[PDB]
Amino acid sequence: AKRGRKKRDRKHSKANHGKRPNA
Amino acid sequence: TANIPNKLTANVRTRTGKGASRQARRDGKVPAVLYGHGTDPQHLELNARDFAAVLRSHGTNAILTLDIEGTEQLALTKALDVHPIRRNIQHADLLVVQRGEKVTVEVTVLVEGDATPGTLVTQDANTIEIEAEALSIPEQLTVSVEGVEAGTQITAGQISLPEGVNLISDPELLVVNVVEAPSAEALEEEGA
Amino acid sequence: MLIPRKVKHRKQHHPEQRGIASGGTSVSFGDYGIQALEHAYITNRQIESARIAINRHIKRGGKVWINIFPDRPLTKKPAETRMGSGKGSPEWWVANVKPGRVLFELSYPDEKTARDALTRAIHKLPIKARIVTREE
Amino acid sequence: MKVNPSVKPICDKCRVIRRHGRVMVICSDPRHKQRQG
Amino acid sequence: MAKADKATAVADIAEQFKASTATVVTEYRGLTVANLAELRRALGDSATYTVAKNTLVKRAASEAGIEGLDELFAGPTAIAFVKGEAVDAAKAIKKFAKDNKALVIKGGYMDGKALSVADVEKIADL
Amino acid sequence: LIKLQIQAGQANPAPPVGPALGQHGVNIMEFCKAYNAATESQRGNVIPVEITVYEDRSFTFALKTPPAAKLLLKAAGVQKGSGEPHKTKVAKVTWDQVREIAETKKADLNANDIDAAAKIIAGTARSMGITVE
Amino acid sequence: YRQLRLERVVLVGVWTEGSAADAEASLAELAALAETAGSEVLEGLIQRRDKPDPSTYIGSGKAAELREVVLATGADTVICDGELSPAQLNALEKAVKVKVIDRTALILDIFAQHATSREGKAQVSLAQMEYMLPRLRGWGESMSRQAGGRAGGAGGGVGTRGPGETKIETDRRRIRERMAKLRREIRDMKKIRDTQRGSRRRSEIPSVAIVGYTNAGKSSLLNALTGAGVLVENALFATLEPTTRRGEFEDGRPFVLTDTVGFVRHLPTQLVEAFRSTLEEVVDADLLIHVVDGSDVNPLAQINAVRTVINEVVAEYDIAPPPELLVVNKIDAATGVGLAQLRRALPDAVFVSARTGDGLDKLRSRMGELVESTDATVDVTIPYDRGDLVARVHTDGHVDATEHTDAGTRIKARVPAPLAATLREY
RNA sequence: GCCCCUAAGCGUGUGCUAAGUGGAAAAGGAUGUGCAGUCGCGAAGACAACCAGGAGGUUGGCUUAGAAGCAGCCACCCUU
Ligand SMILES: Nc1nc2c(ncn2[C@@H]2O[C@H](COP(=O)(O)OP(=O)(O)CP(=O)(O)O)[C@@H](O)[C@H]2O)c(=O)[nH]1
Repeated sequence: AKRGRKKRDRKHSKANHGKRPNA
Repeated sequence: TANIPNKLTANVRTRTGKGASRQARRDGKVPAVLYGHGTDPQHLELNARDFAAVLRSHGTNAILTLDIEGTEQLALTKALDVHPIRRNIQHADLLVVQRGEKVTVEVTVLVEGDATPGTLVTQDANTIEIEAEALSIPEQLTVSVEGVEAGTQITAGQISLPEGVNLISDPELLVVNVVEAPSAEALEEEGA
Repeated sequence: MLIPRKVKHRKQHHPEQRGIASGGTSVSFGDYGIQALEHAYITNRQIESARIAINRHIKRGGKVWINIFPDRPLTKKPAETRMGSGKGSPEWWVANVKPGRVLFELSYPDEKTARDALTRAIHKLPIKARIVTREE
Repeated sequence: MKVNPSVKPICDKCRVIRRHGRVMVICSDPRHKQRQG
Repeated sequence: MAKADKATAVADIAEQFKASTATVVTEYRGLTVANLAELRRALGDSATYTVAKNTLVKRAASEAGIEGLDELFAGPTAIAFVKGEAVDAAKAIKKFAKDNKALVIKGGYMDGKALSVADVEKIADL
Repeated sequence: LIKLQIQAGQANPAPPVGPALGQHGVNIMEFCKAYNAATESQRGNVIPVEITVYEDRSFTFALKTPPAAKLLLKAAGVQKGSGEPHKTKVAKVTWDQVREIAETKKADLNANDIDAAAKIIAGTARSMGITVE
Repeated sequence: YRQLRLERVVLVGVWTEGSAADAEASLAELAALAETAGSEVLEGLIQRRDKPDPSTYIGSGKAAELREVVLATGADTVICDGELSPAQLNALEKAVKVKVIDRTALILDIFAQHATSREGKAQVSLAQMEYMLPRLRGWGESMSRQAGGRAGGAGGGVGTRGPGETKIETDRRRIRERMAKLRREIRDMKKIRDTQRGSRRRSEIPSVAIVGYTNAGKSSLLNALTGAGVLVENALFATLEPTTRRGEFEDGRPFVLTDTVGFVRHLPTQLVEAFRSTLEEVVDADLLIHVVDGSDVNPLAQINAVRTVINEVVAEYDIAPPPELLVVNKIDAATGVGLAQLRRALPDAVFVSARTGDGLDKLRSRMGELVESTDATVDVTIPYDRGDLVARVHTDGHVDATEHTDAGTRIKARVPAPLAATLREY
C-alpha cells in the first residue's frame, strides 16, 4: 500500500498547509 | 516542634489571566494568591526552583516569610495545584498567619518497623488532620508496627502527637491495619 | 475476566477519548502505580493478563489493586455481512482510560521486584505507561 | 549469532557494544552472541 | 577518602609517637595469613603488623612536632611497637628477616631521632 | 592438599581416609599407624588432616579442633546439625575452653587480617545455627 | 474457535447394542463431558433402535417427544451420543428446533479451550476444520438463496462473467487449500519434537510411559511417583501435551517417566489424528502403565478400549509390543467395593491411591523389574592411583559401587559401555 | 521561494547533525552526541594500571561415591 501512503502524505508540504483534496 | 520560617521573595503580579499566567510559568515563576484573615488578595509571583526547594525539604506545610515589595509577611502553604502528568507546580495558596494561632493542617504519616514476617502491612490513609500553632506544625508522624500480630487495627487514636498538637479527625478511622499474608491461591482468587 | 452483572443500555456509542484524566491521577491504595500516558480502549483480557503477569512475579506476598473496571461495551457486526440492518451484538468489554489515570496499584516489600513486576504488567497493555509511587 | 530486533545482556559476563553501526552483545560464552541489524 | 574518621584515627596512632620512645619499622610484602598468623601471634608479644598502607605517617604526625625526617612515606613503612618490650618484639621480628623472608631492615623510631642503620643494629644488640 | 570436615572416628573404613592413605605414592598404612596410634588414642575429637608431605614422606598435625561454632562436636554433645542458616538450636556450650576456641588456627584466606576468634564469634556460626550459650 | 452460551442441555442416544447398564454408561460420559465443557444437563432420553434413521437419528415421534421437552426445560441445546452425518443433524434441528450438535463436536470443542501450546492449537483447527469441510452446503447460507445466478451462457464469446466455475467448487477449494497449508505446517513440527528429544535418544536411557484413559490418574501417578506438580484437575482431558521427568530406582538410569493425553472410547478420529505426540511415545518405550480406576462401575471396559488404540499403534509401526504394566488406582480411596473382583483376576491391582493412601511402594520396586534388560556388570582390581578410576565407577548412573578393599579397591560393580567402559583394568 | 536546471542569497551572527537523518512508519531494543541540574568519592592525586594477596576449622553442613574452596541452596553481627 505504497501508493495511498505517498498520495496522502503529500499534505505535509509547506505549500499545502497540512491539507490536500482527497487526502 | 519549633521550626523557622523559610525566607523567600515574591513580587506582586501586574497582569492576571490565562495567557499572562502561562507566560509567567514559561519564565520559571509560579503564580500565587495570599488570602486569609488579613484580607490581602495579593496576586503574587513566586519562583519555581526556590519554591520546590522549600517544599521537597521542609514538608508541604512550610511557613514562608516572603518579601512582597519590601514587607516580610508570614504565610502558610495552604493548597497546591500540581499537574497530573508533568508533575510541576501550577499555583499556590498562601494563607496569611500570625504567631500564637492554632491552625488546622493535614500531615502525612509513615511507618517504622517491619512486621512479624508472616503478615503483610497495608496503609489505609496517610493523612491526619491536626490542630497546631502556626510555628509548631510537625511533619511525618511515625507509626510503629514492630513485631505486631495480624488482626491489628492502628486507628487514628494510637498516634502520638507532639507538643500543643490537637486532633481533628475522629479516633475511629484506620491508619495501618495488618492482615495475614496471603498465598498464591489467594492471589489467583482475588481479581478475576 | 471481569464483566458487569447488568447494564442499562446494551448498545452504546463509542466513548470519546479526549482530554486528560480529572480523577484517579494519584496512587491511593497501594505503594506503586501504573500511570497511563496515552488513550486506549483497555479491554477485559488485557486487565486479566496484566494481573496474571503481576501475580506470576510476586509469588506469595502483597496485594494488587485493579483500579479500573471494563463496563463500557463495544459491539461487533457479524462475519462477512454487508453494511446495514442493525448495530451488532455486544462483543468486547472495555474500560476507557485517559492520560494520568492510574491503572494498577501494587504493595510489595521488595522494591526491586515491585518495579520488575510492574514492567511485566506494562508490557501487555496497548499504550505507554510509567511506574509512579504514592509519595511525591 | 542470534540476530533479532531486541538484543540485551543475558548473564553477568557479557557487554554491549556499538560497532560498524550495529549494536551487538559479546560474551565469553559464545551462545550469547547477539546483534540487531 | 574522608579525612574525618581517617585523620582522627591515624593522628592518634602517630600521637603514640609522642608518648613512647621506641617503635620498629618493617616492610609488608603480602603472604598467606596462615604463615603470618604465627608471626603476629607468637613473636609479636605486644606489637602489631599494621599496614599504614601508604597513609599518614608524616601529615598526621604534626601533633608530635618532632617529625624531622622525609622518608616516612618513602616506600612501605610499618609501625610495630617496642615501647613496653624494647628488645623483645624488635629482635623477635628481626628473626623473621631470616624466617619469614618477606621483609628487610629499614630502621625507625628510636629515641625520637634519626639513627643510622648500623648503630640501630648495634643498639638492637645492646 | 585436601582438608576435610568429614567424621573423625575412622580406622580406614571408607572412601574418605582409605584412599587418602592410598594416594600420592606413599606407604599403604604408615600414616594410619601414626593416626590410630596418636589421634584416636585421644578419642578422636574432630581432627582434619592437610597433606603436607615433604620429600621424606612425612606430615605431622596438631591437636586439630573445630572452631567455636561446633566446639561441642569436640567437647560436649551430639554429632549433628541443621542445613539452613539462622535455624533452630541443637545444643549449648559453656565458657571453660573459650580461650581455647582460638587455640587451633587464627588464619585468613587473603592477606588481610588476624584475630579469627573475634571473627569466629559470629563468622562461621550463623551459616547453620549451631549455638554457644 | 466458536464460543457462545448454553448450560441447558438435553442428551439423546440410540442404544443400537450393548447391555442396559452399558448403554447408560455412554450417556453418562456424555454428562461428564458436557459438564467438563460447563453446561447444566437437564433430562436425557435413550431409545432402542437396531440402527439409526437416515433422516433423524432416533425416530420421527421421538423427535416429536424431544420437541416438547425442549419447550419445557427451554434447553438451548441437544447433544447426541454418537457420530451423526450432516443430514441427520440438520433434520433433527427443524424438529426439536434447537442445537443438535453431536458428541464428536463436544470433544473437539473441549480440546479447543483446554489446550494451551501453539502446536496443540494448530492440530485443533485441523480437526475442527476437517469436521467442517463436510458441512458446507448444509451450512448453506452462503449458498442459501445463492440463486442470484442464471448467468447467460451464450458463450463462445463475451460473458465477462468471471466465475468460470460454480460457487461450490470455488468455495470448497478455499477450505481444502487452507487445510493443506496447515497439513505441511503440522508435519514440520515433527522436527521440533525430534530435536527436543535428541539428548534422550542418545545416551540410551530407559523410558517408562503411562497410557490409560482419561480421569484414571496418570498425572497423579507422575506428580507423586517422582516429583513435580502438573495440572491434576478433576475434569476431562486435562493434559493436552506430553510431559517427561527424571526419576530412578537402584538403577538410576532415568526411568524417564512420560505422561500423556487420555484415550477416551470412540475417538473422534479427527483431533486425535494430530495427537500423535502421545503415540510417538507409546512406540518408543520400554514399558507402559495402563492406569485404570477402581471407582469405576466396570473397570475392565476401559482396559480393552484403551488397549485397542495401543493395538493399532503396534500394528502400523510393526513393533514387538513393549512390556506393559497395568496399575489400578483410585483404590484405597477406592470408592469401590467391587474391588475384590478385579483382584480376583487383575494383574498388579496395586491400591495406588496417588492421593492419600500411597500404595506406590510395591509398584516402584516392581517397576524397574519389567523395564528392558540392563547391560552393565563388572568386578575389577583398581590401583590406589585412582583419582580417576572413579571415572564414573562410583559417579555414574547405576554404577553399583558395591565392593571394596584395602588394595586400591576390589570394586565389584556395574558399568555402561561408554562410561567406565572397557577402561576398567582387572 | 533565491547552488545549476529556474527569476532572486554557493546571505550575516550563534549552536546542532554523521544518519544522505534531511528526502515515509510501530511496540520495543540501545556504552551515539550536545546541553542542565543532582548524588557519594571529589587535581588528597581519588579512578585505571604493573602488580605480593590462592585451598580460615574452606572435602563443613542440607550430609557421608567424594559430596574433592566449588550439583544446588535457604547467611555474609565477622578482622593487626
Ligand atoms: N478419591 C480418589 N481420587 C483419586 C485417587 N487417585 C487419583 N484420584 C483422582 O484422579 C485425579 C487425578 O488424575 P488426573 O490428573 O485427572 O488424570 P489425567 O488423565 O491426567 C486427567 P486428563 O484427562 O486431563 O489427562 C484427581 O482428580 C483425583 O480425584 C485416590 O486415591 N482417591
